[PDB]
Amino acid sequence: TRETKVTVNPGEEYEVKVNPGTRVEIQAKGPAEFEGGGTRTRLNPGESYKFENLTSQPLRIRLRNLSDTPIEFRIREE
Repeated sequence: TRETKVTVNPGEEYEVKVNPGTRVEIQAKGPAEFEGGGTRTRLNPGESYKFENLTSQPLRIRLRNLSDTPIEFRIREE
């Protein structure tokens, strides 16, 4: 288990990698949009998005900054 932190500029995107059998969680410091697993989710400030890789293949979760200012994402990997 580990954590890191990334910053995304308005309009820009960032991918979060998850390994098979593992899961991740992203907490958004502001409005954000997520894509993965064929689904989409948007967060309010303070909220977090969870994803679990139930496949045999590596997956990636899309981050998008919906705000007018740079957004911080707290990235947790389990």
